[PDB]
Amino acid sequence: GLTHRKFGGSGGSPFSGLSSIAVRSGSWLDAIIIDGVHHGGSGGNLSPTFTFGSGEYISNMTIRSGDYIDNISFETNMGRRFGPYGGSGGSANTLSNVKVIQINGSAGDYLDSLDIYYEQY
Amino acid sequence: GLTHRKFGGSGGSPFSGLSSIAVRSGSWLDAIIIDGVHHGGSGGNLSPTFTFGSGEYISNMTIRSGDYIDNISFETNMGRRFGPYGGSGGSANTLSNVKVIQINGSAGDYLDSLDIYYEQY
Ligand SMILES: OC[C@H]1O[C@H](O)[C@@H](O)[C@@H](O)[C@@H]1O
Ligand SMILES: OC[C@H]1O[C@H](O)[C@@H](O)[C@@H](O)[C@@H]1O
Repeated sequence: GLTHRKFGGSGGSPFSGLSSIAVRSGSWLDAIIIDGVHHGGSGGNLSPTFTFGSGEYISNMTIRSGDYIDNISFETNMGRRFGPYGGSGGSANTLSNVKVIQINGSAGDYLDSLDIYYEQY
Repeated sequence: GLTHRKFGGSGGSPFSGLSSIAVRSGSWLDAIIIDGVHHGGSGGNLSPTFTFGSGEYISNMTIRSGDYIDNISFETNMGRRFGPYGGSGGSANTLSNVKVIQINGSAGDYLDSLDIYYEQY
């Protein structure tokens, strides 16, 4: 039963807990770095860090994956892009016309899985 | 429509994009710090940073709020606790038997509001 609730008032500027993304990747994903927090191992190469602007969110996302995450790319509502980073194995799946709220997952020395929470438009 | 999708396999240790929380607070909340990213102003006192364990999430949460956020406390599924931090004003609202996925909000010099995304069990 996924849902959300607002608390408090109407002032201020909006912000998101999903502030920046980087990855370590080779032929698959070694790690995802979320808001500077490292999730995964130390292999592969480190990508640049994508920092979302105010009012910017992931609107499209392509993940190549098998038993492990092989490739990530995304696009934002402002027309900016991240990736593709990773390899060409696994199967591709796309989220289209979304707003990504959160990225959880599972990682060891490599990135096993991602759980993407989002609104579908 | 709020939903989620899983990509990848079953290995590794679970993690969350929402990996640590701290606040600045006096009589109300000046800021919330999510994964080290500062959201709000410089007033009040800095709380310690709660860092979630793998597979640990907010299961219960009490927020005191009015037109601004007044107080935050939460408990995790592992029995650990954060807060209460803040003042005693506003009205209290509780999320019970949940799994918090994301904390967004709105802030200027203080914490105006929070948008809490969560699973309701
Ligand atoms: O991504 C998995 C693996 O792919 C490549 O072989 C290299 O870049 C490694 O360092 C990396 O760990
Ligand atoms: O909480 C709002 C306000 O409360 C108190 O008066 C002080 O601790 C301030 O520094 C703080 O900004």
